[PDB]
This record gives sequence, C-alpha cells and structure tokens, in this order.
Amino acid sequence: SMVAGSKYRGEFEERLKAVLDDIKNSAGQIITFIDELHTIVGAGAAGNMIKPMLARGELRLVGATTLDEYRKHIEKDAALERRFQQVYVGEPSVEDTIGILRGLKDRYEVHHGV
Amino acid sequence: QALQKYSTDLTARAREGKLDPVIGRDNEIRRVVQVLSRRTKNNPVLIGEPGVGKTAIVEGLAQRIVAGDVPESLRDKTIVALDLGSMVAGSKYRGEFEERLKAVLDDIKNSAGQIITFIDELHTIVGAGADAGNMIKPMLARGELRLVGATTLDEYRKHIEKDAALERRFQQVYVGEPSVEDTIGILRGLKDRYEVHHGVRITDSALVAAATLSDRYITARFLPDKAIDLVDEAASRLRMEIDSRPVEIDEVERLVRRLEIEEMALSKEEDEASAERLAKLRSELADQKEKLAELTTRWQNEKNAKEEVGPDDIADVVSAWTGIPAGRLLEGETAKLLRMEDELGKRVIGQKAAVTAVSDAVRRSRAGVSDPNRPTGAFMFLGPTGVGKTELAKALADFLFDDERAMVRIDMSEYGEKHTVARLIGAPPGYVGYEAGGQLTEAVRRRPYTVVLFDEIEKAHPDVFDVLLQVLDEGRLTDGHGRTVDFRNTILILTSNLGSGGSAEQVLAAVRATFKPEFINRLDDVLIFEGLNPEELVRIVDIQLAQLGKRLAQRRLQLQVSLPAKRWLAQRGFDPVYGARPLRRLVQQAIGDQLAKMLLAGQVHDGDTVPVNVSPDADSL
Amino acid sequence: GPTGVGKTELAKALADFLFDDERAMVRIDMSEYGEKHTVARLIGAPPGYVGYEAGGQLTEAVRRRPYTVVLFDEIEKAHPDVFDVLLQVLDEGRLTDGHGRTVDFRNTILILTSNLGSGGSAEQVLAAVRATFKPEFINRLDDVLIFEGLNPEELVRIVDIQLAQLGKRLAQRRLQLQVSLPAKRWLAQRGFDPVYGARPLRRLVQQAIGDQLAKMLLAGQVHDGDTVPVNVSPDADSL
Amino acid sequence: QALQKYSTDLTARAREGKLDPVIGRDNEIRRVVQVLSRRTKNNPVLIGEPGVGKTAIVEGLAQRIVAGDVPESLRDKTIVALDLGSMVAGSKYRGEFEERLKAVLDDIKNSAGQIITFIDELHTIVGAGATAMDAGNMIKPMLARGELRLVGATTLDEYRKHIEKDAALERRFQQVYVGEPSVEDTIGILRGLKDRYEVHHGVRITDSALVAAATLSDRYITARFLPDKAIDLVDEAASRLRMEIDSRPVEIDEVERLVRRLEIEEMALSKEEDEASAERLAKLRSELADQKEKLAELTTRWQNEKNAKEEVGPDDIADVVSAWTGIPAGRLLEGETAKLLRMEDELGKRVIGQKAAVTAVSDAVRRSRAGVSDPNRPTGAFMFLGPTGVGKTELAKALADFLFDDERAMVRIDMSEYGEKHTVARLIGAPPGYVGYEAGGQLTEAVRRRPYTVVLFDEIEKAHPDVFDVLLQVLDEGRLTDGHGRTVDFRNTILILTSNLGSGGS
Ligand SMILES: Nc1ncnc2c1ncn2[C@@H]1O[C@H](COP(=O)(O)OP(=O)(O)OP(O)(O)=S)[C@@H](O)[C@H]1O
Ligand SMILES: Nc1ncnc2c1ncn2[C@@H]1O[C@H](COP(=O)(O)OP(=O)(O)OP(O)(O)=S)[C@@H](O)[C@H]1O
Ligand SMILES: Nc1ncnc2c1ncn2[C@@H]1O[C@H](COP(=O)(O)OP(=O)(O)OP(O)(O)=S)[C@@H](O)[C@H]1O
Ligand SMILES: Nc1ncnc2c1ncn2[C@@H]1O[C@H](COP(=O)(O)OP(=O)(O)OP(O)(O)=S)[C@@H](O)[C@H]1O
Ligand SMILES: Nc1ncnc2c1ncn2[C@@H]1O[C@H](COP(=O)(O)OP(=O)(O)OP(O)(O)=S)[C@@H](O)[C@H]1O
Repeated sequence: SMVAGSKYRGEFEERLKAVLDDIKNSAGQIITFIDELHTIVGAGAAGNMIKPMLARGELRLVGATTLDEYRKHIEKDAALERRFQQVYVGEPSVEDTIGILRGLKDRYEVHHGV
Repeated sequence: QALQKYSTDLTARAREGKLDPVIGRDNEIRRVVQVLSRRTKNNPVLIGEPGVGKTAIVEGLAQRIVAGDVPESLRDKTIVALDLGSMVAGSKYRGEFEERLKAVLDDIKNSAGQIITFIDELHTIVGAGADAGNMIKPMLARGELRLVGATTLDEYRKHIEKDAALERRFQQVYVGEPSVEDTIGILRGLKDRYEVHHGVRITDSALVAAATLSDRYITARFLPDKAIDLVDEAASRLRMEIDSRPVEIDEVERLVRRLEIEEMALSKEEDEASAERLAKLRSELADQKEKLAELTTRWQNEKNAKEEVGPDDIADVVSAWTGIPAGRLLEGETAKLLRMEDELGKRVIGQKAAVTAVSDAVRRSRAGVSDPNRPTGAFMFLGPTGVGKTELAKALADFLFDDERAMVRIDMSEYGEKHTVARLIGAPPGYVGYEAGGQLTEAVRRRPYTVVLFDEIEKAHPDVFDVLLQVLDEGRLTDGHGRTVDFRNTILILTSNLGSGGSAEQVLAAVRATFKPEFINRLDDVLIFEGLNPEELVRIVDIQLAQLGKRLAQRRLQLQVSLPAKRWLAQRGFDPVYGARPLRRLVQQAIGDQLAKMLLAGQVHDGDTVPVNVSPDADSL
Repeated sequence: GPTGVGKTELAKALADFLFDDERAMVRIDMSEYGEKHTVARLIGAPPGYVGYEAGGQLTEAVRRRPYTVVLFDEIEKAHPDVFDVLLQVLDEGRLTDGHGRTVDFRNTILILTSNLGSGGSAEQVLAAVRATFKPEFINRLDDVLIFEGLNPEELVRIVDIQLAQLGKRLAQRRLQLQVSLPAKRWLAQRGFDPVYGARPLRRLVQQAIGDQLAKMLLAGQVHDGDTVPVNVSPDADSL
Repeated sequence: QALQKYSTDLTARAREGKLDPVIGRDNEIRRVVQVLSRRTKNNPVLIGEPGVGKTAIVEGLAQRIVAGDVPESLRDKTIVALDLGSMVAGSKYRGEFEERLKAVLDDIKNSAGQIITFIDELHTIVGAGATAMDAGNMIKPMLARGELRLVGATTLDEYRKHIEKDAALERRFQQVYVGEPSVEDTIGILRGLKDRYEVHHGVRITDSALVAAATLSDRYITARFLPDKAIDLVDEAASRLRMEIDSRPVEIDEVERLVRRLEIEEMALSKEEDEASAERLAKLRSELADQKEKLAELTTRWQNEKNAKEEVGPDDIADVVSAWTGIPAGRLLEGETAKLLRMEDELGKRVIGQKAAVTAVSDAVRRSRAGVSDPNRPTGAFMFLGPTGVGKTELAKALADFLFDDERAMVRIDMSEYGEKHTVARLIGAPPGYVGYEAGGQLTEAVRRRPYTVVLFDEIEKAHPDVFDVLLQVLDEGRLTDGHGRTVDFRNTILILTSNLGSGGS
C-alpha cells in the first residue's frame, strides 16, 4: 500500500521517511511487524533506509518469513543479517494438534450451523 | 467500479444463454461448492490434463447458480472473471499496477462476500511484477476473496509449486478425463448446438463412432476435446458439399483444367524429345474427361431420383487426420485388394508361401477382423542369399504408399554393441543428445502407417531384441521424453540369413539357438524362403531386361532381344548358392559393357534400336 | 514362470476392477533400462540440466494420485543398479527424485514379472533368481509366486474367452458367429503345445476363422446383419 | 488501426497480382478451408519439412479468396499477416507489449469475424515478451472460442521443440501435414512457374530443361526437398545464360583473364638476376604461347558461330548440378570422350601388367558416364587380391590420380587398426549421450561432403570379422547412417578392397 500512485521522483522515499520519523518520535512504544519481510529488499525501482534505524536501536521490527526465502533474499546482504535474531518454529505433533483443534472447534461450530 | 474495467461477468453471460451446456461431473462441482463455502482459505483450484473439462466445470457452476441449485450460502452471488492481462497493459509509471490491483482488491472486500473471483490459467499470477501477485496472500489466507482457478497438471508444478508459501492457500481438485460412454452422453447433450451452427443434421450413430474411433486412433490428445473435433469437421465438410457441389467431381474438373492448361503450352514446342510427352498427356486428359463425364451423368440421376453426417464422415475425417485408412472399402479399393498376389508377382517371382501370407494380413485388417491393439503384422522371413526377401519388403511398401521410400528402414548391422540401443530410443534427460528424441520413435510418431524393415537382424547384439520385445505383441515403445508411441498400424518385417541352405529344421533349430522363446512367441508366421529353380529365372531375366530398357528410355534408345539370347542369359544364371545376383552382373558384362563402349564411340545415337543376338559363345549387338 | 501363461495378464486384470479402467495403471517396460545412466529417466534429472522441468517418469505419476498399480515388465533385463532404487522403495516406502522431493509409495501395489529359468522344473528357477538378484532384495518382497503352465483342460475355457472377444470385436457390424461344440473341441486340441503357452491359440483362431471371414467379407455375400455358422471339415473348418 | 501498424496484408497483394501461382494441392487447401470454417477451435497449422511448400498453400488460399473459389463462409475475408517482431520493437517499459497485443486483439474482435490472421513461423510465439510466464498466451482464451482464426506454418522439428512442450497451447491447433510431392508433380509445378523467370531474365526456357531439372535434382542433390531444389537449378541456369548474353561467352572469359595473368607474371620475371629463374621463365613463355594459340582459335570460331545458345537446355541444368556437388552429370561433351577411350593406355603409364584388372575398372568407369549403369548402387565395388609387391595399391592410387588429378583426394582408411570389435564406432560415430557425439562419423562425414571420391579399404582381411557386416549396406546400395540419424549416399563412389589371402598358392 505504500507503493501506489507514487509515480513521481520524490514520493516513495518521502513516504517512508515520514513513516520512520513518526515511529521514532514515539519513544519506544511502537513495535513494527513486517510480514514476509523478504519483500523489503526491492520496492525501490530503496527499501534500504532501514540499516541506520536498525543500527541506532530505534526500530523494533519483529518479522516472519519462510526458511528458504530467508537465505535467498537476506543472507545475500550480510550487512542486514547481523541485525536479526532468528527464532526457529517447528511443526507440532499429533497431541499438540489435537490440543489446538480443541480450542479452535468453537469458532467453526458457530460459523456453520453444526 | 474498478472491477468493471478489468473483468467480465460469467453469471451475466450465463443469464443470456451464451454458455454451452455442461453434462455430468457432479462430484467435481459438489467439491468445488463445498470448498468455496468454508470459513478460511476457501478457494479451490481445478487441476488436470488439457482438454478434460475444467473451464466447463466453472461454467456449469455459473449456470447452476443462475438456475438456483446451490445451497443458501451461495445463492445470488456473481462470478466475476478477473483478467490480469489488461491490468498490466499500461503500467509504465512505478505505481500504476499496484494501485490498480489494490483498487480491485478493495472493491472485492467492500462487498459482503457477494463476489467470486475466477482467474483462469493462474500460473500467470506469480509474475506481473517487473512484488506482484504476492500482495494477495493476506486476503487469500483468510477467505476474503473466493478464488476459483484452473491450470494444467504441469504448469502447476512448474510455476506455483516453486512458491510453497503461496500454494498452501489453494485446495487442489483433481479433474480426470472421462470414459467413452461418458463422452457419448456429452456429445448427445452438445449436438443441438452444432446442428444449428452448421445447418445440417447429426446422427446418433455418428455420435457413437466419433467417440469410439477417436479413442484408438488419436492418442496424443484427450477426451471429449478429441471427439468434438470429428463432429465439427464432419459437419463443416457436409455443409461445404451441401453448397455448390460434391467432392470427387471437384477434384476431377480441377485436374482436367490444369491438364488442358499444360497441353495448351506443350503443343507449341519445337522439340523432338518433347513430342512423346505430349502423346501421353493427351491420353491421360481423355481418360480423366471420361471419368468426369460418367460422374456428372450419374449426379443427374442421383439428383432426379447425403444430407446428414453419418458414421462414415467421421471415419473420413479421422483418416484425413493421421493418414490411417479407416473406411469401408469403397468399391475401388476392394477390387485392388482382391488382386494383390498378382500385383506383388510383378516384382517378386516365386515365394508364393510368403506372398500369400503378407497379403493375407492386409485383407483381415481392412475388413475389420484383426485384433485392434497389436501391430497389423509382425513376422520374420529368412532364407538363403539373393532370393528375394528384402525385395518383398520393398515391393509391398511400393503399392500401399505408391512410393517405396516412404517406409522406415533401419539396418541392424550397425547395432553391434549394446549401447547402440540409445540410437533408436533417445537419451535420458541430462545428457548430450536429448532434445532430439529417438530415431525409430520420432519417425513412427509423425506418420503412424508406414512399414518398418529391420534388416539383417541377427547381426545385432542380443539386447536390441529385448528392446523390440514390447513393440511386438503390444505396439508401444517409450522414448526419453516419456512419450508412448504406438506401433499398432505398422507392418513389422525382420529379414535374416540363419541356416543358409539347411533344409527345414537345420534352419529352424538355428533360430531357436539365437532367439529366445519369449521372442519367437511374439511373431506371426516364420516364413522360409526357397531357392530359385531354373524355370523361375527366365522371368527374372524379363524383369531385368524391362528395367534396363526403362533405364535407357531417357536416351530415346531401345533394344530388341531375341529368344536364343534371352534364354542364354537364363542358362548362364547358375550356381544355386548365390541366388539371382549373378544374373545382374551377367547382364552388365554381356550387354552393358559393349553397349557403352559403342555408345560413346559414335556408332549408336538416339532413336536407334540395338538388336542383340547370340554369337556362338557370347552376345553381339 | 514360463512364457504365455498369464503373468502379464493378471496385472491388467487386477488393475481393471480396482479402477474400472484397464489403462489406469503406471506401466514401464524394463527392457529399455539396460544401462547405468538410464536411471535418471525414471527419477528425473538434477536441477540445472537440459531436461529439468519434465521431472521423473515413475515419480511424477505417483506424486499425484498416489493410489495406482505399478508394473515392471521383464525386470531381469535391467541393469543391476535399477534394483538399487526399488531397494529403498521397498522396506521404507518412498524414494527421492531429481529435485529432492520424497514421493511415497505406501499405497501402491508393485508387480514384477520375469522369465528366469523357463525350463527349470521347480528349483532351477529359484537358483537363477538367487544368482541374479541380491538376498537383501529378495528378502523384502512378499511371496515370490510361480506360475505353472496351461493344461489341456485349462484351455477350452480360454478358447471360449477368445471366441467371446472375437464376437465382441466384430459386433460393431451385427456379424455374430455361431460356433459348434466339435468346432470348439477342434480349436482346443489343434493348438496346444506346452512350450509356447496360449499365443498359438490366438494365431490359430486368426488363421482358421479370420482369414476365411475376411476373404468372404469383402467379396460381398456376407453383408451386415447376418450370422454365419462355423463347422468342422475332415481337417479344416468351413464357414 | 493497430493492424495497419503491426501487420501486412496478403489479400491486397493477391489482388495486385504480386503472388506467384499455386499449382496442385487441392486436398491440403480444401482441408485448410474446412478447418478454417468450423464452430470452435478453427485454427489450422501447416506442418512438414523445409521446402515442400507451406507458405505457398496460404498464398494460394489468398488468391482463391480473391478469385471466388471459396464456400459461402469465406467470401471477402481479407487475410492479414501478423508480425510479432515489429510488435516487440520498442517495449522496454512494463506494459508496452501487453497493450499493443491487447489493441491488436480487440481490433480483430471488433470485426464480425472477417479478419483471418496468419502468423508465419508460429513457433516464435511461445515466449513472445517475457521478463514468470505471462505473454504469448493472452491469445489462449480467444483461440478456444474461435474468435481469431490464425493460420500458421512451422517446420516439423521446430514444432516439437517449442510448441509440443506447451500442451495447453498445442491443443488449440489442428495439424495439417504437407508431404513433398513426386517428380511428376514437380514437373507440373515447374511448367506453371516458367513465366516469371522467363520474364525476369530475358531468356527462354525449354520444357526438356524443366524435365531434366526435376529428374536430376532428385538423384544427385540429396540434402533438400523437392519443389525447391528443382527451381534452384532453373534459376541459376537462366541467370548464367543471361550473364553470358553480355557480349562475351564463357570459356573465352576465363582464357582471356588467364593469358592476362600469364603476361603480368612474365613481365615481372624478366628482371630477375639469377640462373634458377632463367629456367622457370623459359617455361612460362611456352605456356603463354600455347594458351594464346587456343585463345585465338576460340576467338575466331566465335566469329563463325556468330556470322554463319539463346535458350536453356537439358545440359545447362547438368552443368549447374556438376558445378554444385561436383559429381559430373553432363553428357560427355567431346573433350573427355577421347580421354575416356584412352583410359586404359593412360593408366598403363603407372601400373605395368594386370590388364585384366585395369580393363575391369575402366569398363565400370566408362559405362557410368554413358548412362548404362544402375542409378542406385555404387559405381563399382571391387576386391582385388594377390601376392605382395604386385601393384594392387598402386592401381588404386593411379585411378584416383586419373580421375581427380590429386592422389590425396581419395578417402583411404587403413583396415589394420580395426582389430577389435569396438573400433567400428570410429567410422559410424557414437550414439546419443556418449563422449564423442557431435563429431559424428569419420567415413560418413568424409563422404557427406564431396560425394565423388574413391574409397580404399587397405588390408581388409586383418580386421575383425564384424567390420565386414557394416559394409553389407554400403556395397549393395549407397546408404550408411551415423549416430545423428542422417543417411549418406555412396552411389557415386568407387569402393576398392585390397587383401592378401592365400599368399601365393594358385
Ligand atoms: N462436462 C462437459 N460437458 C459439456 N461439454 C464439455 C464438458 N467437458 C468438456 N466439454 C467441452 O469440451 C471442450 C473442452 O474445453 P475446455 O473444458 O475449455 O478445456 P479446458 O478444460 O479448459 O482445458 P484447458 O487446459 O483450459 S485447454 C469444450 O468445447 C467444452 O465445451
Ligand atoms: N524372386 C525374385 N524376383 C525378382 N527379383 C529377385 C528375386 N530374388 C532376387 N531378386 C533380385 O535380387 C536383387 C536383390 O535381392 P535381395 O532380396 O535384396 O537379396 P536378399 O533376399 O536380401 O538376400 P540377402 O541375404 O539380404 S543378401 C534384386 O536385383 C532383385 O531384383
Ligand atoms: N490364464 C490365462 N487366461 C486367459 N488368457 C490367457 C491366460 N494366459 C495367457 N493368456 C493369453 O496370453 C496372452 C498374453 O500372455 P501373457 O501372460 O501376457 O504372456 P506372459 O505371461 O507375460 O509371458 P511372457 O514372458 O510375457 S512371453 C493374451 O492373449 C492372453 O489372453
Ligand atoms: N504448389 C506450388 N505451386 C507453385 N509454387 C510452389 C508450390 N509449392 C512450392 N512452390 C514454390 O517452391 C518454393 C517453396 O517455398 P516456400 O513454400 O515458401 O517454402 P516453405 O514451405 O515456407 O519452407 P520454409 O521452412 O517456411 S522457408 C517457393 O518458390 C514456392 O513458390
Ligand atoms: N605393376 C607395377 N608397375 C609399376 N610399379 C609397380 C608395379 N607393381 C609394384 N610396383 C611398385 O611397387 C611399389 C609397392 O607396391 P604396392 O602395390 O604398393 O604393394 P601392394 O601391391 O600393396 O602389395 P601389399 O600386399 O600391399 S605389400 C609401388 O609403389 C611401385 O613403385
């Protein structure tokens, strides 16, 4: 949504700077969450006015991506990779899955009529 | 209203009676509905081979919604047909495509789930970018937009399965191809739409044949698709004929016109050689005018005393296609098939036991009696040398195709080592010569009606036999690309030289020593050729002299042979160990050497006739 | 077992009532995998080579619709490295392909037909099997069945099957036959020899009925909507 | 009006009479029409070998539309010939190609089924504009509905390399197979095309010339296909004859330029202060004089011919066929019949004795230029054997000299290195997938170019008794096929096998 109608020469970077300054003005409350963050590599023709903010501890940037796109779009930019602490999420087992289904049953019961 | 700019309306088109009917396929439509009506991730993807009907399922679902045969959770919806090709049309500036796509997605979301988006061939969605077709996963994974798709079975694996985060959000629905008695029902349902476009009548007896024939002859394509084409082309041809005039009168007059045009340019030639080519063109033109007159006179009786596509126009179409003759012996071919061991006897003298067995397999294949899934004939004949076993294979291919260079001939003296099998089956993927296919395979796949001549088969390595083991008895051979090629209309012929004079079993107990029983069991008759008697050589002499005379006509030069010389040649055709090849060299030594010595020392010119006679020992011209 | 006995027929018959379509089984002919490098033909080529997107040939047909019947004809004619892939297909239930995916065979039914020995009474065939295959390969299979051979009594019913099939074939023109019991006995006794199985019977049916029928059929006089009887002469049988 | 930008027009050219005639092929045109006029999926595709005539069928259809020999469904249809190369001309931005294609398709659709498209060489449509797989299959919805008709034509192996790979798009086309015609059909084609060439080159073309072209180029030039390798001969013959009508004829134009060169060399050799070049100079002068003799002779004979060659004949075609693929196919034009009668005494200058073999080789060489020998068999296949030091390799080296004037022009292979079986792969090449595969065979590639040599198998008996089997086809006719699947013809060679069996018994 940030990249839209931004057809002029000084628009997308201006929008991103406005957003980043609005985040930094708040002291430490706002926590940005970028989903599928391997798409921040391009977006310019940019998307790279974030290395400073990451160096200065101002941004929070909790992110989530799949395994292969990580090494295919990020580990080729080891300047970035250092600023990221990885958490590994594994798939559950049958017992944990039964536990999850037991909690989610209520909403599918009410969406349908059964 | 950004949907109206980049989308058609399937439900609107269905309400105006612009879509074709959809017959059957209940399980697939029910699964599509019950996937399309769930809480999260409610978007199916129809997947299958090309031509089995996957756009037809979406169109049938649209018609079903219009009628009102859907559950209450899906009534009064509209099926919009999104079109990504016209959203990328003008998008030079760096936000136009993303903005258009966001506007369309927001238009879909601002509704109340009363819109079903239909992207056809959605393997074309992963690109479109230059971050595009990738800003759709948020809405996809929650069910905000209900996306019915359709791709083939290996554009999926090639483009979408590369993006495993995206293909998590699709629910594959497998669409398999129907059977023959399902295609018949589909054709019965669809008939009334072609009957009106081509103003003719289509017979149920033709609808059955269009599904039966196209299942055994046309193997590179899939069902209903390949059964509607026969009906369509038959109807179109019948309409062309219902217009100005029928066929095989159109050919005759169109040929007589060209013959006359060429005769009216061959008369004004000041040549002595071109004077005899004008004497045959005239004769042929007269013979064609006679046939034209007969057919035109019979057309009048037919018109005074062929208005719907019967089960024979389908066969005519499937025979123009694929070249295979599947007709009913239209009174001009049966007269020729009844005289076959007399047309083969003009080139191969003797060997009636083998001529009366090759021609016996073509009759019971044109008459529709032979097994429909096995080659039309697979038999090995063997005998001594110079007897006529490679000549019968070239004299049979000469009257089925009228050109003896129209047969697939491979010489098995070059298959000495076992790794030469790759020459006729191709190379597996990953190796040097791969995007070229086989050599025997890629030749029987373009014209599946030739005859195949494996020559000198026992000179090969005893593994090419194992490769041939399935071509016989099943008619199928698979190459490196994974294509099955059907040898079900070919006539396989295997010549050999084992025994080489053994009477009956010394030549038969030598086969059983080199070939295995599982190989000798796939064959038809194993025909043993015989030596040449002195009485069946005085006719080979006549054949050789006729060939020589036909070879000399290019020079306007004849020669008259007297019976004493014509039987001197036969008496010096001898040594029943080398067959009839010594006679070919004898004719050269006796006639041709001195003929060509005279022919370039003056003494003989064009138009001359050179009588040959028997000097007390040699021949003199 | 021996030749012409019914071991390739039982696969096409088993796959005909599970899927109701005889062409619904994955069939590969193992007489074409005679070299080492032809293993890449049924597993696919590694990524980045000439034939890459085409994928494997045994793999790509089971990865989708993984409930089929797989047939390996003449398994002994292959190279003793193709057996080293069926090795992991057995006893684990899945193999990997050129990409790296692991398609699973835990629902298929593998069938392997052979002709080893072919003259051994009952033990030479097992000796040839043990000499040609590895013990850790023979160990994983189920019963190594052995077909027996057709008897003069197990052949009259095959005659009946073949005649019914012929009638079904030439019923597209309303041309049913009418066979007599002496005719069937003649056809069953004439072609029997217990070394070539049941293909001599097919060839005899052709040469005895089909030749005369096709000679009479395209010379008029046997027009459609007709039933010709077949009866026995001293030696041949006449229509 | 986008069509006007990215397309030519074929019916207009057929109306202005700029298209060549189209003779025969009624079955193919009728099938093209009846596939072009069906309800859905009306897209034919002509397919075949390169040269048999596929674009000719489409131009014939256009002329037939202009004339009026089409059924009611195809009257006034205005065939259009698309051009995808000019549509990708400048499209470096994100949607410039997509919008052009959309404009063209909408323009074709706005007509009520009048325009008939024609994309020649339609295998170039698969990856039309790429970056992902988006373009070239935007026509895929309109193809199935039958809204654009799209006649197209590709070869037979550029079709399975580019289209059969994409079985979703290969479904929308119907294949029409075009096989090459016979000689009696090529003659009828030539008889109708023999006016445009007669007009372009201001000459006249005899009918025997057409017959001779159609006959000779079917047995001598075996790399190409028929309707075209017969027109090439007539075209080159006519162009040569027109070049000669410019006052000077041939064989005076060469002798003049030769005498000029000899004079320039002799004028520069005179100022050589040596003694070794005083003997070379006294020979170039003799050559110059002996050439001036025949130059003046030809110059005078031309005057007789001119005072006391305006059409192409059946021997100018043979002259072309001899100039290309240097097999001599002429008619023994009196300058070599004397040599061919003297052959035995001319070979007896280098080999002494062995009259029975010299005569047996000379007869086979002689009765091949007189048109008596079998046209499909090698011109001779001899095996002569005897004791050692006798002359059986000297004779083979003298025949090559007599025929080509260079002993190094024959293809000699030494059969004493073919001791083991696997050495056969040396003269036939390796199958697909193995190490030396692009190189092909050695005998095969040596005879495939210059198919008029002498082949010599020295010491045939010292090889393995399985190399003799690969010769059973080369001896009975001229065919031997290499690993690539292409057959070469040995019908113009002389095969010779020397050996030493039974050294000196009897
Ligand atoms: N169940 C069916 N009922 C009626 N017509 C059908 C049915 N299935 C297929 N057809 C027709 O057969 C042809 C098949 O065309 P489609 O179904 O559009 O092919 P497809 O399924 O879209 O495959 P691709 O990959 O898109 S070419 C069309 O003419 C359909 O109208
Ligand atoms: N019965 C025959 N009738 C006519 N010509 C024959 C006959 N037998 C042999 N010939 C001639 O023999 C020559 C070649 O005969 P082929 O049949 O090719 O020899 P073959 O039968 O192949 O034996 P091999 O083992 O292959 S050398 C041709 O010129 C034929 O015309
Ligand atoms: N028990 C049987 N019942 C009916 N037909 C049979 C029987 N056994 C063989 N046949 C016939 O034999 C033919 C096929 O035999 P197959 O079993 O395929 O040969 P096979 O058993 O594979 O032996 P090989 O090694 O392949 S030669 C068909 O015509 C079948 O009808
Ligand atoms: N039936 C015919 N009537 C008249 N001229 C013909 C006929 N068939 C072919 N020709 C001529 O023979 C030549 C064949 O050229 P084309 O048919 O254009 O080649 P092509 O078939 O397109 O092969 P490619 O692969 O496309 S270059 C042309 O000079 C045609 O004019
Ligand atoms: N008839 C001959 N006339 C002239 N020189 C001859 C004659 N026979 C032999 N020679 C000479 O002998 C030399 C060698 O003879 P070759 O013919 O090359 O041997 P060969 O005939 O090949 O016998 P083998 O079995 O190959 S050693 C030639 O180079 C000639 O110089």
